[PDB]
Amino acid sequence: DRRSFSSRTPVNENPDGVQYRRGFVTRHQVSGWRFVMRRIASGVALHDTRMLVDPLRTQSRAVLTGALILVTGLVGCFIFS
Amino acid sequence: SRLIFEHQRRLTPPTTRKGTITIEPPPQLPRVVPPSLLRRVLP
Repeated sequence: DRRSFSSRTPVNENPDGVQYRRGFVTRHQVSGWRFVMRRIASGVALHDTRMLVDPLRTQSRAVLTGALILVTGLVGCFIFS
Repeated sequence: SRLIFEHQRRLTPPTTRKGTITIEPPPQLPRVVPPSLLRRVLP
C-alpha cells in the first residue's frame, strides 16, 4: 500500500536515554487510564469485567447528553432574544 | 518383637500438567488519529 512506520524504541546502550526526567502525558496514556477506570468502575458495580457492554458509561453519557441539551436550548433561546 | 509390613503400591497424587503454556503477545500500539473536530462536532 504505502509502507508506513510503526512506533519503535530500541534499547539505548548509551548514557543519554536514562536522562529524560520529564513527565508528559500522551493521548494513549489518558485513553488507557479511561479504559482502566471504566474497567474498575465496571468491576466493583457490575461485578463482571469482560467490558462487552458497560452500563455506567451509558448512564453517564445519558446525563451528559441531558446537560448538552440544556446548553443547546440555552443558546437557542438566547438568540431568540 | 516387631510386626510385618506389606509393600502395597503408592497412591497417586494429581500430577502437575508439566507443559508449555504460551501467551499471545499484546497488540502493537495503533496510532489513533486525533479526531479532527469538524467530524466530531456533528454528533
